[PDB]
Amino acid sequence: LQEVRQFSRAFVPIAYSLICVFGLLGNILVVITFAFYKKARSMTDVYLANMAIADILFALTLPFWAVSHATGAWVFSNATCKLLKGIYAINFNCGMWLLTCIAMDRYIAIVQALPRSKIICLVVWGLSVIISSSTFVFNQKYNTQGSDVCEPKYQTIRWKLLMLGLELLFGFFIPLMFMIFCYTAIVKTLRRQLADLEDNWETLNDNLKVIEKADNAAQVKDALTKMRAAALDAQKATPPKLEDKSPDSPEMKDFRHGFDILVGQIDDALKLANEGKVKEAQAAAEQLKTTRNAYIQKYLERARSTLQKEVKAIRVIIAVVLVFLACQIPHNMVLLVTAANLSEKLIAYTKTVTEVLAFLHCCLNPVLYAFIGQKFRNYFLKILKDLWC
Amino acid sequence: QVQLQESGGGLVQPGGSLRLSCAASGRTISRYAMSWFRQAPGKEREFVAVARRSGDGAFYADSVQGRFTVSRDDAKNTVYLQMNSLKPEDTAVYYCAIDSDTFYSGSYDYWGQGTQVTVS
Amino acid sequence: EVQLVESGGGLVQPGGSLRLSCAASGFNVVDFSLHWVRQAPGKGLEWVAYISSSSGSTSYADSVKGRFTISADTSKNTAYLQMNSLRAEDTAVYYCARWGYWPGEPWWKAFDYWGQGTLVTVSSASTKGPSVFPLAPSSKSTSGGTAALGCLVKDYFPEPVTVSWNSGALTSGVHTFPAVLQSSGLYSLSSVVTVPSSSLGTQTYICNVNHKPSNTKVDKKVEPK
Amino acid sequence: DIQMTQSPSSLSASVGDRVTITCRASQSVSSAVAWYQQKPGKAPKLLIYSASSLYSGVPSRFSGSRSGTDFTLTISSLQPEDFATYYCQQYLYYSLVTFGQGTKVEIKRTVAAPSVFIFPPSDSQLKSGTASVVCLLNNFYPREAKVQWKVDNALQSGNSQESVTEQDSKDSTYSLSSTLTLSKADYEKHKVYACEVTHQGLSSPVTKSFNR
Ligand SMILES: CC[C@@H](Nc1c(Nc2ccnc(C(=O)N(C)C)c2O)c(=O)c1=O)c1cc(C(C)C)co1
Ligand SMILES: O=C1CO[C@H](CNC(=O)C2(c3ccc(Cl)cc3)CC2)CN1C1Cc2ccccc2C1
Ligand SMILES: CC(C)CCC[C@@H](C)[C@H]1CC[C@H]2[C@@H]3CC=C4C[C@@H](O)CC[C@]4(C)[C@H]3CC[C@]12C
Repeated sequence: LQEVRQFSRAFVPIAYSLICVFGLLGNILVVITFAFYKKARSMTDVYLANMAIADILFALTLPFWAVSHATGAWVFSNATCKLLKGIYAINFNCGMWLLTCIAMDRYIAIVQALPRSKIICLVVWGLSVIISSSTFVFNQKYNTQGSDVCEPKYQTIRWKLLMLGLELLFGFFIPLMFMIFCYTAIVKTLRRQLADLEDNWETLNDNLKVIEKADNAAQVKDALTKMRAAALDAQKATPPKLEDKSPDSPEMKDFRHGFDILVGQIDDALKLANEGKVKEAQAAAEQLKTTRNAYIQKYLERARSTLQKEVKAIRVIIAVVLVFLACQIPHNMVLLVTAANLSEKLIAYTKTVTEVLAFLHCCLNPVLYAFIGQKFRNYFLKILKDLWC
Repeated sequence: QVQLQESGGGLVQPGGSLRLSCAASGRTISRYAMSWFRQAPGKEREFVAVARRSGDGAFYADSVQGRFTVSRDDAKNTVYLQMNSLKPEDTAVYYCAIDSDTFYSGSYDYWGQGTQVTVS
Repeated sequence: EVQLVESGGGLVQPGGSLRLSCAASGFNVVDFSLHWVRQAPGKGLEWVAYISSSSGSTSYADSVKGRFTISADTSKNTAYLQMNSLRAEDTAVYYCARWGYWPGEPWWKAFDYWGQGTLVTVSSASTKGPSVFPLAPSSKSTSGGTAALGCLVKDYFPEPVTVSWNSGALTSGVHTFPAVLQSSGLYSLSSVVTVPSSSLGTQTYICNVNHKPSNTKVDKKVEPK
Repeated sequence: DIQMTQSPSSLSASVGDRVTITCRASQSVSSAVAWYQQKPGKAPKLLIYSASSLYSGVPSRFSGSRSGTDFTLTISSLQPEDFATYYCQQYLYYSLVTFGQGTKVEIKRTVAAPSVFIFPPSDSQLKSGTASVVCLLNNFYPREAKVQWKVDNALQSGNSQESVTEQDSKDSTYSLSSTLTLSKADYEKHKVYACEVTHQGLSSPVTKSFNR
């Protein structure tokens, strides 16, 4: 219908202008807090900021998109047509590849366990343009239905299609698979370490309650068997604050020595419990509360704060991935099925709905850093305090 | 009350290949052992290959060592026999037998009907 | 050079008593906890008892509790195992193994050095010489091909018996089976050999059974009937 | 208390193969699992301690791993000098030591059917009151064979007693003898004595018998 597509053509440009100004403002804020501080920046954060400037370069083009959607035809040249449609393509592959190497960096720092960062940034920015060279050469303002539009068309055989499919798979299916594999292994690693910290701590207290009400030596041996196995496993636990540190660090050696004392007090109580002594085994288990409160619970809450901080840190970049994979995914599926096949109101409506959905993503990323971000929110108040004087 | 079926066969040139099959009905081959047996004109009921449980290995006779491969699929209750490098001495009826005892004593009580493999 | 040497394993009666003296060298007793692991003939390893002579923490398995008593001294740097009221189930090869004290690495090296072991045989039977009987092959058994013949070594109490064929001049195709314990407490052994059936005649097959504790040296003849 | 379950109790492998023995603990044994190698007639030797750490003097083909209460010993390339028995052992406490049941690793071989020989008791046995009849199984692979001592066409249990020798040094085959013990009057009660032999390399049982 002409009325429904005109309703979409009126809905698009002011949402485009609002998204342009909001994404532009939030992105300058992210950039200035990235540039004004260097001692706190991280490698994953270098990627996070590159995706930011990429959406700045995208956000400078929505005035042209708003003008062309308001006029109803590509008032511009075919040259600009590809100019814009490539900028959006390098935004897409910059987002995909930067989140892919964010996933690999977090896989290295979590599952497997910088002066050369600019070379890595220049590699990703280039690879995006390479996978966008097909977008640059395949899009030219043409004429259909009496109006000029900025859209790609497969016309005049083997080289074009071959490279198009190759680059497509290399930048989309391959990375996405790397991302879901790395993020599932990270989530399974961090949640198991939450479980291994808790269940080793759960049985070091629950079985201590069984000792005080056992009334014979038979249950004291079976309770202390589980606590010697729990304290041996909990000594082997590597916290994320000590995962990057050396295994022979002096901070870890105090944590291991507390479990070298705690198992030796289980061993003293097990030595009494095998002799049939029930009162002396419970009394030797009273010193197990003393050492836990002075060696282990000090390192339990330090590990339970660092591990949950990493879960808090991993939940904002997966949400950054999931927002990027909810906005920029259905628009590229629309532009792939149109080139694959070469009522009618539904196709034009779903084209424009995903057109404004993927273009919204330049606003949705500074939204996530302000809401569930743990580094941008603290340092945005830092630069606001230094200027409000 | 347990019977076995089979498939495969055909005329093969020297140096060729073939794959058999042996499914089981009314029985689970998860905790059992499967065997294959030849029957040539002149020498009858000759051992070919056995297939034990998962992790218990598979064993082959002297004549078919290297050029035969038995496989097992416990989900479909079907085993296979990959014959490669077929000499013209392999022409026989290929029987599939079940080890009725789980301790691999070789108690073959249930048998199939056979596959008329013919070469030259 | 760190080593553990067992001694004192031998032949006792049911309800008897013997002390196994596990010696040691190259290391001291109070810095390593000494354990006893026994292995019955044809069975796996079973933990028996341990001592930590630095403190004294003698624990036992439930099958040996009360009857067994482990001890050690550091002046001689050996360990001891006093066993009383023995049954037939205590017939085993007894190993002594060292294991370090918590904490650190030598606790994690559980039983890193073992002793070679001593065999304890608990049985009410007295030593007797074997009764050697031939296993004569049949004429219809593999005629014209390859035939098997041998000698049956029966009813000897001390287990080491040595069987040779043709005074050690026959070596191809001889199967001397391991001895089994009968229900009467004595041991039985079979030692068969395989030969061509054309060599059944005009060839002397000599079975040489040698038993040392009863000085029995039966020289039987295996011939077809 | 804490049980130890070693799954592949018999393992057949050839030179260059990759082996895997799985041990599982009843309770939570927390990396306190050792692995031992025992040649026949010799003391055990430690291979892997702390469920993963390689002991000194043990070659790098041996390795260990832990996945919860599941434990695994792996030989990467199998040399001929590591055909032996392998034991797992939890060592959570001094008084809490329990071993695995043991897995013996043997040489892989082509399947050979046993040669069945039955020997009647001699006259010197029957002049002493005892009658021993032996069924001999010669040069077979693998070990698993069943001898049924059918006396007078009747299944028998209780008095039969078998002995299996080790793997042969030349052809890697086992041999078996299953002697049957009876009294002299019980020997003269019957006249037809048979031993039925089943093997995985035999389609049908082989019955060797004689008449008295
Ligand atoms: C979006 C830009 C913002 N970065 C942010 C996050 N980054 C990280 C997210 C997840 N894991 C890490 C990490 O694994 N490690 C080891 C620290 C992060 O760094 C947020 O969350 C967040 O907001 C930032 C920070 C700065 C200054 C420090 C220069 C300027 O902008
Ligand atoms: O016009 C635009 C607008 O930015 C688009 C950005 N996409 C990409 O870079 C790729 C991509 C495409 C589809 C999907 Cl599902 C996932 C990733 C990696 C190739 C490209 N295109 C064109 C439409 C299209 C469709 C299929 C292939 C090439 C092109 C070129
Ligand atoms: C189609 C046109 C507009 C594409 C323009 C691409 C521009 C914006 C890209 C191409 C290469 C990019 C640079 C590559 C690497 C680095 C180093 C990094 O530490 C900071 C960003 C920086 C400096 C990038 C800034 C943006 C950049 C200059």
